[PDB]
Amino acid sequence: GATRIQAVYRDTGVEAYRDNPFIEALPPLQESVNSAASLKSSLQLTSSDLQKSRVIRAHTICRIPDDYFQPLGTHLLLSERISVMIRGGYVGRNPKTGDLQKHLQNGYERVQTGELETFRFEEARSTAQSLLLIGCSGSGKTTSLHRILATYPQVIYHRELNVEQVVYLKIDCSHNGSLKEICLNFFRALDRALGSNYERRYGLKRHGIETMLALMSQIANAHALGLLVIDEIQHLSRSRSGGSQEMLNFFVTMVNIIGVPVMLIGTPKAREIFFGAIFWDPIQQTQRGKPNQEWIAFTDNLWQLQLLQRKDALLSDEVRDVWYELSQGVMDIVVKLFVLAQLRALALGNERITAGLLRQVYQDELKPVHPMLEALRSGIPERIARYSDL
Amino acid sequence: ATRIQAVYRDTGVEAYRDNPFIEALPPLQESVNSAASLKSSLQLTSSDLQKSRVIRAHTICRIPDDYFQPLGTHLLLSERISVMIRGGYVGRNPKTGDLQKHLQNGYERVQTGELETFRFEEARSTAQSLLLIGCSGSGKTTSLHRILATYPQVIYHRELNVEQVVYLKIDCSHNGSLKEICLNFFRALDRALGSNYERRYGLKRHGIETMLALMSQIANAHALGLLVIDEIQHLSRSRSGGSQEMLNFFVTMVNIIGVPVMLIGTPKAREIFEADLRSARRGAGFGAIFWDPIQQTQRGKPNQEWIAFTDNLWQLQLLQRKDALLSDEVRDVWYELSQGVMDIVVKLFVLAQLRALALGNERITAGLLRQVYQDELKPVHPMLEALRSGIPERIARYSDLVV
Amino acid sequence: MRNFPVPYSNELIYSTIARAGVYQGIVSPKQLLDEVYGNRKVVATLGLPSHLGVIARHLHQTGRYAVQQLIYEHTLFPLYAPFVGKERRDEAIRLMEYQAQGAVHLMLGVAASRVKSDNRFRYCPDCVALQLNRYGEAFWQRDWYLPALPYCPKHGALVFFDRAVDDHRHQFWALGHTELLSDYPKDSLSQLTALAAYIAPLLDAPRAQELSPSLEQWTLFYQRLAQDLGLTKSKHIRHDLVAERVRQTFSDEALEKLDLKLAENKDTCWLKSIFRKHRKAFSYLQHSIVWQALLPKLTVIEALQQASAL
Ligand SMILES: Nc1ncnc2c1ncn2[C@@H]1O[C@H](COP(=O)(O)OP(=O)(O)OP(=O)(O)O)[C@@H](O)[C@H]1O
Ligand SMILES: Nc1ncnc2c1ncn2[C@@H]1O[C@H](COP(=O)(O)OP(=O)(O)O)[C@@H](O)[C@H]1O
Ligand SMILES: [Mg+2]
Ligand SMILES: [Mg+2]
Ligand SMILES: [Zn+2]
Repeated sequence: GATRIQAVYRDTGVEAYRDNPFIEALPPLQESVNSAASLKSSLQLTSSDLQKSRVIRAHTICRIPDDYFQPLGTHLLLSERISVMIRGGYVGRNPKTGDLQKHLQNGYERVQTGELETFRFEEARSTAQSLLLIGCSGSGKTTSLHRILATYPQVIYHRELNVEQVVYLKIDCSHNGSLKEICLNFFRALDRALGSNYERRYGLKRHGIETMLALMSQIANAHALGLLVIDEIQHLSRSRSGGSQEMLNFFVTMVNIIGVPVMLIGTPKAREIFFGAIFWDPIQQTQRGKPNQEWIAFTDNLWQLQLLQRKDALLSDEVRDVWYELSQGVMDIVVKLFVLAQLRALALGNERITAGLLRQVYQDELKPVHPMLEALRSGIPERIARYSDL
Repeated sequence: ATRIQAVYRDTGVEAYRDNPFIEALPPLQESVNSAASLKSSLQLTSSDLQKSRVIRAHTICRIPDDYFQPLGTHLLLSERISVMIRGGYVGRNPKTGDLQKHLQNGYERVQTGELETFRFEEARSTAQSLLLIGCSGSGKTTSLHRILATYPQVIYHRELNVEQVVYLKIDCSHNGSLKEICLNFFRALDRALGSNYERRYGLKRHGIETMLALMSQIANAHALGLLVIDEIQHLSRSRSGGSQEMLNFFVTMVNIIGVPVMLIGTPKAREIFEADLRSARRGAGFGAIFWDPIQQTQRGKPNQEWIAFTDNLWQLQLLQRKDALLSDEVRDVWYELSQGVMDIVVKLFVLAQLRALALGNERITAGLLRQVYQDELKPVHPMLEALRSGIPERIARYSDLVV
Repeated sequence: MRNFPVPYSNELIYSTIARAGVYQGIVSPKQLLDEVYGNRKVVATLGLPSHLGVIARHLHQTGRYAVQQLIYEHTLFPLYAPFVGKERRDEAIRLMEYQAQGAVHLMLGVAASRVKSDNRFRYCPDCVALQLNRYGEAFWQRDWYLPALPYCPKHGALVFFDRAVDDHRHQFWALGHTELLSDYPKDSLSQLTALAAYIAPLLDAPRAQELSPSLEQWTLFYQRLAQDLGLTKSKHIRHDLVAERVRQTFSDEALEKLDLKLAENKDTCWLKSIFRKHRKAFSYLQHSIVWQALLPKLTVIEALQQASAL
């Protein structure tokens, strides 16, 4: 399922990161030059593939939404914070000087006695931290976490021990606030990244909820799991009786006592249930009375991917203004609108993008998302309160 | 249900390269010529006039099931389906070469400082989703069954061992239930292949989430291409769960399976998906297609779709005293009593022909059309009259015509 | 099993399997046997285990662990190998790989004595503190589980406690420090501790693998040695000087504790049978007493060298 990378140990420059096999085998901490060049991607746009037929030129232009990424200012901060909380979560879990063997020995009692606060050692602390990500839908919470966590090898294998360190794991919450289906998504996502059978032996034996909350966090320490990511934490709002608080108590006992870092993602509708929090917003055209440099760069880098024969290199201010007007800042809407306009231009035969064409494409093919964009356009808090997720 | 042995082709798109799944599919016909393979007509409607009265009447009632006329809106839908089937395969490339050695070399080079940065394996993002919404009687199922019929369903690959199921069509449940739309998947994968799955994966111990994570393994074990769910309007106001236990179920299902999802529904089902930005973003993932009845005239000139749809249907007549050319008054009466809906055009023509054949007056006239409409087509009167008025909320009293 | 712990330094493989059970929360012994082995009809044995070969396959990715290394360094094999012979040793090594517990015990002498001598768990007060200080865990160790001596080689005495291996025949039990010790005075005999410290280096010695003198070699070696001591009449034993020397070296209470009480009046005795032609391989402990009583200027490895030479 996942490729096992044999570990080679570098020389870290931090006193605390002294002799851990876990954090001296991770890729080196990048710098500001590599915080904005290890994420960039764009379509090739070969000049040989512009004179081809309409069908080829219309199938090769739909790959823009998947293969285009431009790191903004917020991604730098997110990458730095994830790096810190994934490198600092192992110092209290040293496997050399008998510190991880003191975290696995305690966790056997919690499986036996069923209580998640029965320490056997008092000298084994926890050093993990927590993060909370909240932003409007379409802001980029997942596709900018699958390119910032994609520079780490996931399953690593250390042969000095027999440990198979899983650097990061990603699961998502149940469609309701279920109790035994959050501790089963963990197993279903852990045994398809290792090729093992953990779901078929943890859960099929008719266990209670407490035993399945203890076995999950014990097997998350048998493999030195570095970061646990839970997507769509807003699914706990419609929980069962007491599920909206028992799981949020577990998610603060896991980072504080057991020591596994945890990161949570949700739409601003998930602020009601409540952890350092990061808030994301759609790009604003005006920052200090002048057009935003990030927005200008985003637009002028997207405009250089065009398969239309009668393309215009120069981007008009009116075209940019109407693009922002019809998009209202959400990057998903921006990219999708550009792609749809390009496809409709190829279909008609007129191969130059116009403001009128943009408006027609919007009005004809963005019907469901109309009221949310209009609410954000109006900017009245009373209209914003219903939908638009801002 | 018949296995077609794979025959590999080469396509001009660079992003597909050497992909067995993309290259085994039929070649990329242009969308203009993709509406010249849908057309059909009743075979051998000639020299049958002097046959009988009963055979000549049973051979007319096959007009609705053997006549298809492509319109202007059947190009865009066909192109979207063609892009959506093949664009969901580029991530799933099975013929991977040597990845272990390359990744390990990159890791060592970045660890010794020679290579400054390196990118490891990545995870595929959310699957493309489309929502087609049109008033009942416009052909939202006939169009799909005549567009997906050009693609072989089950293709067998020799070098691999995967029976690539190119598409799958299931339907929603009348309860509004969510364990009865995760089980139609197995019951419809059993009628395309030969093996059984409802016996194994269709138990009652497994919850909805577990039934949603076992329809993800058998969704990439066979490289399934599309998943079509029909009549999505049935999920509103179900006794199983609330309105937020399924608006999340679609989000989770789209986020897991990874195969493109197509949803066909009625304008009553728009209100289900226009509830929040998440569901409207995912439902309109690759555009939202909205279908309308044919209008007789556009701007100030007569439409060229209604004329092409009428003047060709008129050439399937089996009355002895057939009229050579169609008259403007007959066309106007047909439009006024039809309103553009497909099933109240072909059926109003077949029924009128049967009436004219039974009465013995072998001619189609406006009065006969009005008589048959007022006599036999009573249940369609109110919504057609509402369309004649055109008032949206008056139409909204009924729950399946465009509002 | 996707993650099998590497054995610590000088450990029994039984403790390794028990810790493997601990590290993943496998409380049920049947589940542990199913996961580690695959069959529910295995016996948890301390000293001369079986089914190694599926244990050495879990550690196969670790290059340094092979079947011979576990057989020699993490099981109590070096205490039987030099004495049994050559063909029996090779057969036993071949049978430790496969799934036969009975044959492995039959091939070896006291393994075929069909009694589990002091099957209760042992531990040493001071050793557990050192292991907690250095490794952070507490494991069973080959030093504690000597075949007949209930004594740690370096410290005084082994503090016993209840429970045993045969109470549950399909369960592996791992020591927890919460039962660290119980403070009650116990004193150990000096010569018995000396015997433990003399026999301990045989465990950690590479030369014990290939030095297994044959039966006629043993009897001829003892015959010439007894002749050199000068206590040997013509094809006869004095039966008095040897008893006097062993009684001076080891007291009566010791010989009671190790279950080799002398019967000089009885013609058949553990000490008497050594002088005569050897019929079957004698236990390591009898040879240890003979060596320490006769000549203390040579170690166990030096004695093995002298026996193997001629
Ligand atoms: N910074 C960005 N640059 C370019 N494209 C982006 C960026 N952020 C997001 N996108 C685009 O947005 C698309 C959809 O957004 P994404 O999947 O990240 O949303 P999300 O945060 O998971 O939403 P939801 O609220 O539904 O969970 C991606 O496929 C990607 O192409
Ligand atoms: N483009 C078309 N040309 C000719 N007949 C059509 C067309 N579209 C639909 N029909 C007719 O409409 C009838 C009903 O279509 P149907 O498959 O029931 O669509 P829906 O399920 O949306 O009502 C069919 O019998 C078909 O003959
Ligand atoms: Mg997401
Ligand atoms: Mg239908
Ligand atoms: Zn000791």
